[PDB]
Amino acid sequence: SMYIAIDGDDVGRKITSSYLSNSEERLTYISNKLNDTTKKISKMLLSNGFEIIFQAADGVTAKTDNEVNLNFVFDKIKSYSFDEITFSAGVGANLREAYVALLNSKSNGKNMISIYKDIL
Amino acid sequence: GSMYIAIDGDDVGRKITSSYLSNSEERLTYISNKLNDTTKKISKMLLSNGFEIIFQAADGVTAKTDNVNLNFVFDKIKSYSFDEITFSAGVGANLREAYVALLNSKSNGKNMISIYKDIL
Amino acid sequence: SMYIAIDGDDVGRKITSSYLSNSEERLTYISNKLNDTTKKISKMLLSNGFEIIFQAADGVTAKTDNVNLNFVFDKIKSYSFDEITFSAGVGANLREAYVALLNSKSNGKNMISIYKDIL
Amino acid sequence: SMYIAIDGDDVGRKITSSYLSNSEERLTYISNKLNDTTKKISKMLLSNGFEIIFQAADGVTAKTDNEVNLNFVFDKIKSYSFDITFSAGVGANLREAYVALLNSKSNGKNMISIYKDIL
Ligand SMILES: Nc1ncnc2c1ncn2[C@@H]1O[C@H](COP(=O)(O)CP(=O)(O)OP(=O)(O)O)[C@@H](O)[C@H]1O
Ligand SMILES: [Mg+2]
Ligand SMILES: [Mg+2]
Ligand SMILES: [Mg+2]
Ligand SMILES: [Mg+2]
Ligand SMILES: [Mg+2]
Ligand SMILES: [Mg+2]
Ligand SMILES: [Mg+2]
Ligand SMILES: [Mg+2]
Repeated sequence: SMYIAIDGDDVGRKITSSYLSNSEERLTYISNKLNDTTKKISKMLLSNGFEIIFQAADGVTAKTDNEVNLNFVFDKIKSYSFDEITFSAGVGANLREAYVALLNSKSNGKNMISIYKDIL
Repeated sequence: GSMYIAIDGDDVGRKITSSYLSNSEERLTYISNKLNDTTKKISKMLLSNGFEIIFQAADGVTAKTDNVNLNFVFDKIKSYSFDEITFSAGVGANLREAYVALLNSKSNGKNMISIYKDIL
Repeated sequence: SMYIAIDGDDVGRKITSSYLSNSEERLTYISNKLNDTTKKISKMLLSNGFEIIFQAADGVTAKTDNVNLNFVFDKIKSYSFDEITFSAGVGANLREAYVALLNSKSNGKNMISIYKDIL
Repeated sequence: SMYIAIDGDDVGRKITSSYLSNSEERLTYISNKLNDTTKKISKMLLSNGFEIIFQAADGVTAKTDNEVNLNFVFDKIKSYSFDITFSAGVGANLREAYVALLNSKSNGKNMISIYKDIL
């Protein structure tokens, strides 16, 4: 079993910027683009034998017992970024390891994938 | 004029992180689904009271109206609370004021609604 | 061999409240009291055979090769002031203690967690 | 009367990286180098007639009733960056300086914002 956790990089900053500048359009644009992006990632993971566990905000968590090419999967994730919003990912044997792996990515540059085993 | 309101869930990530660290896919997918259902009921209620939805993603909902009883709208929002998840609200004459009012509600306890003109 | 990661609960919220309300006195007190509390936490840990690895902000991270974890955290609970409490995480290395801290943060507040107990 | 709120940019990311990699050295270096940076920011604000209101964690908040050259003040803050930058907000009260700091934090950081210029 493989668990992967994906989350947008520094998304709250762009949302806070829209509020402070009183820009309904950019705030609405961001919200729509995020929802559309999380849909693409979720349907991409489904096409590669993943089971969607979580799909809300700017993150998507899925699992799978089939063989997967993380290089191809995360390559697709990076291809879904818009403006300067990237996505980080963490892989592990369970939910905890995937979450801890995601923390490692978002704390070492973001826009990257971290495999829990490679953190030890 | 146009009044704005920013609604956001209280300590939403803490329940989510707890699900990851405990390897509870049940509690995780539940929070994800119930969050999407709750924000849809919040916007639906807002549309029914003369509001225009500006943002409806993650655990928050932002809207504006040119027409409103805040105790009514906030009680409706607080009636949609599920499990240990409450909602805070911020109101102002623009997005910036509504945002700072939301920050006010989340810093002085939670499950409350603040009006920007009342913080000055 | 044993790492402990202590951190204050919801400190940024009480600081933000002082800003939005223009409460200089409360903000200064939070700064003073926070620095004194972390100092108290370190000396208490130094008295119990701990080596301080980290003492700044709203937390203290230390390790020990020798302890009364229950008594240690009980004084940590007592060091709370105003609306600010403290959580802690214990593990065999820095990663485990940190993950244990996040476990305490995500499961309430003013609680201590042991990494081997969350597995 | 002027208020200025200063806070380090993306400090927890380097602290989290230290925990997850079991690097007591990096965690110690970060904690020490930051405390030396805030005190350096504080001494610089003192020399310019500021009254320190808050000095804890990665933040430094002060006020002053004298005219100030913010460009020089902030350029000095940028000179204190190591490896880690600092953004700041200015205003006539704590609330305005805080909102100004939020503006700098969500518009690229490593910058200074004045409340009256954001409106
Ligand atoms: N000079 C400095 N030295 C050591 N740590 C510093 C520091 N400056 C900032 N830190 C960081 O300051 C932050 C303190 O607040 P945080 O713990 O992050 C959120 P909080 O509101 O205080 O409570 P929470 O952790 O329960 O959410 C820490 O993340 C710490 O990494
Ligand atoms: Mg994100
Ligand atoms: Mg997210
Ligand atoms: Mg929320
Ligand atoms: Mg939110
Ligand atoms: Mg804290
Ligand atoms: Mg802390
Ligand atoms: Mg900071
Ligand atoms: Mg800070």
